[PDB]
Amino acid sequence: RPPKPRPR
Amino acid sequence: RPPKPRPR
Amino acid sequence: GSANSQLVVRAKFNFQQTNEDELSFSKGDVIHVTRVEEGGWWEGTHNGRTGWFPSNYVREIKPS
Amino acid sequence: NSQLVVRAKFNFQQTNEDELSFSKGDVIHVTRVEEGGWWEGTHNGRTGWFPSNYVREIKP
Amino acid sequence: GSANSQLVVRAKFNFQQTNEDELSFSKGDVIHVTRVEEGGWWEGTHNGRTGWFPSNYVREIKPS
Amino acid sequence: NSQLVVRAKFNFQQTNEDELSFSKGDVIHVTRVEEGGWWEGTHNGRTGWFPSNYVREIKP
Repeated sequence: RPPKPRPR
Repeated sequence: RPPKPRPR
Repeated sequence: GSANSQLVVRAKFNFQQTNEDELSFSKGDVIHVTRVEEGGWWEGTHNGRTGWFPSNYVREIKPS
Repeated sequence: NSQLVVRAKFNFQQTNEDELSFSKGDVIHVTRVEEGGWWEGTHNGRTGWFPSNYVREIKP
Repeated sequence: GSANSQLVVRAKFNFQQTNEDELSFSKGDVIHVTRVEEGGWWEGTHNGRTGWFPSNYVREIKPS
Repeated sequence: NSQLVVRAKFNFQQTNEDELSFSKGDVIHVTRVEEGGWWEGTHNGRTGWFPSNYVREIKP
């Protein structure tokens, strides 16, 4: 389960 | 973001 | 090491670009950082191109 | 685009993630001139913000 | 205005003294300049004391 | 400390940030006597450097 990127 | 003072 | 050297980071997870200005890379890939910014996205170069990527998908290879 | 190059007058230590730390005498390629006391530039392939009063323009 | 008058400057940012001989002031504060020097630091008076301050933290209130 | 006071013989216009501009006849309180052609003094609460050959000592 890869980390979730923040919105740009 | 205040300006950076020069060293004295 | 040498002072103020460009950061080197290694991809910890695969990443597919969600936008044209984003990088795509695979776990293990090495990226040379061009812009460090808060907000979860950094800019770097890899395989001949420059793009944005999730800073939480990489780990810096630290000197020294 | 930018043909502006400056030289670091003093050491500058970053205090924020987007700042460009450098040593006195470093050669910085300015990417944007902005009012406020901070300019954006590139040194060692890294682009970030630095104090505009910390550098001197290097004429060709 | 009157010639060779003492400079009046207004603080544009808050400043906390980093040394004993430095002034501390808040944005909006008015300082009467005693020493103008190159190098980024000027001397002035404020609230009863005399001290050094970053010249780039102030803007002169110009005559006339 | 310093009890030395001089009077400006001529107008003096600053050419550097740390110089003390004044008008002929101004009364200047000398803060330091130094060889080299320049002394430090105070006029209108401002302290700076001026040409020592531009002033005349005012005796009590």
